[PDB]
Amino acid sequence: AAPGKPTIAWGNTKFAIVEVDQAATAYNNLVKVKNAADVSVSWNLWNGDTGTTAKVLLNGKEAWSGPSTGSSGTANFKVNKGGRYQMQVALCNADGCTASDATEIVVADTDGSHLAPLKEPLLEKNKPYKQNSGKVVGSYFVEWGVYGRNFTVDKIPAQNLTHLLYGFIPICGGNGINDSLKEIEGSFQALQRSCQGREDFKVSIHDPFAALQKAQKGVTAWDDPYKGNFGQLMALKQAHPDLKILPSIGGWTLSDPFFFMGDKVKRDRFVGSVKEFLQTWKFFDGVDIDWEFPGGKGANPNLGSPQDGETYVLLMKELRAMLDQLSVETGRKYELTSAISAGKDKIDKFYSFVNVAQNSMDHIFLMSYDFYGAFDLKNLGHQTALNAPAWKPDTAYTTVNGVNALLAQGVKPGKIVVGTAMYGRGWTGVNGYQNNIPFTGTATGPVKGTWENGIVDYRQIAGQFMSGEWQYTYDATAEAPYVFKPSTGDLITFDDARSVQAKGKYVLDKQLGGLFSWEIDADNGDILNSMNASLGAADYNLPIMTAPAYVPGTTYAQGALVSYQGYVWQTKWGYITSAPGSDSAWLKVGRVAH
Repeated sequence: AAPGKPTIAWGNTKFAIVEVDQAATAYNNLVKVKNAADVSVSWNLWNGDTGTTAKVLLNGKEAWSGPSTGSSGTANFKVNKGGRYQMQVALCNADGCTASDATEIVVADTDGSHLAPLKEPLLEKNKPYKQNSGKVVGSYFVEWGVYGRNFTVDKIPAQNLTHLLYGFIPICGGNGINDSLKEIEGSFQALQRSCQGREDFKVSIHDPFAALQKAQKGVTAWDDPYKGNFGQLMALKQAHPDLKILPSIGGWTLSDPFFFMGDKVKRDRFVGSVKEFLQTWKFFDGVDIDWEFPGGKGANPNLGSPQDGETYVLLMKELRAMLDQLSVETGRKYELTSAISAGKDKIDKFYSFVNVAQNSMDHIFLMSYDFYGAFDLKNLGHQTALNAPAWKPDTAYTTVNGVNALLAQGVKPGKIVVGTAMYGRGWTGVNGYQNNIPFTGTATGPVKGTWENGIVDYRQIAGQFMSGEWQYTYDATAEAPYVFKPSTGDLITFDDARSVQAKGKYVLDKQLGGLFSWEIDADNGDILNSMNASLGAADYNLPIMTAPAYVPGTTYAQGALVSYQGYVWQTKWGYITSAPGSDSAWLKVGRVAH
């Protein structure tokens, strides 16, 4: 008859097509891409005929066959597609095959095919919306927000986004190549660590720990290959497969290397390293280029050339060609996007190049914000307004001026995605102002910020600065709110649900492409809610315990027990710096004796 039923032996059941080293600090030592995972299974049949053939099956489909040589066996075989499989062993002879009970294996891959959907409840004021607008609704998630800002991927209101942008993927290079990074403590050094033994002008990951290694919800375990932001983004992709997740190369302090890419040798190296990046990290859907800025006047006062416009056009063409080739190899569609200045000097000269490059690009992210801020204590104004204010109708830097200038140069309007701000910029000691318009005065310094000087999370504006000592006024001509504390001259300019709605309605009239925002962590929900609504979407007992007092600033290992606000808490995973209750990493386990 058919052989007896074999029993799979206890063994490892977690495997990876792309491996990640968890202690690695350099990108070259961090990830190894394989064609398949090497899977192994052992089994026994302690009594009976062991048959002449052994088979391994994954979800019933045969993965391996070999001779059955006794009451014990091992098989090694390759799995080239990620997922969770039900593995069985079958012993066979001429009378048939007898299969084992299923043992489940996990084969990891950077598309997330091994992960359950990260489908998280909406937090704070976020409301559910149905993506029928047809427009872009995008936001930026910062790699480093998982620390002080305490904002991880599981907190993203992903269902209300069409695009999620990941800031920022860096370009390798030391002195002369990333000098701007030196203005941030430890940031330049962190990039050198990451690029050890890696060619300059290749992309890397700025913070491998935050991106891949730090335990986060749903990706907590030492032998979970992808943790941190990449792992969660992969799970998120499982939950929202139409969400476009783009890596964003550049930004304010990581833009310097673009200025060297007039050299095609360097540019080809960069473009290739990007193709490799998207091949290593399959959950990404394309690339966003945030060169601040072609021609100069970014962070670095020594960088900028008129050659840069041409260089920008070439970079976008070559990237498009790369993604086209990559689409051939993988069958997938890829998006190429860029964020461009909404208004500086000679932006009209740059916009002509945008007109040439627009057919390489799916969307243009118009950075219609940072028009004013603590970087100018003498000329105050609305940092992200739609129009000019009554008191200065000739204000150069407004959303509408940026959009008109682009259109004037022949940029198709459907490409144009208008920027909204989830932060305010602000000043202190505003004085010498007429008509109770604080913007007509001058300032003595930056407003005290949430994390850095002169910049305030919208959540803190709404939470703390809209009342009491503060006056909340909406400029219906500019379409721009501000709050003002006359006792101290504190003045903050920002976006709110009303001004966001003005932008969204404007987008609908002018047939522009949608809205995007910076940065998702700083919203309380009102901004993203208004972004969706205005673009057309519509609505949808514990045991007494004892434990040391939680100490802010302490980094806790898994299983720590702290007392905090009358309860005893427990970290569900490691590397926790947040206060208990502020995220899903703490578990309420006890009461403190009152």
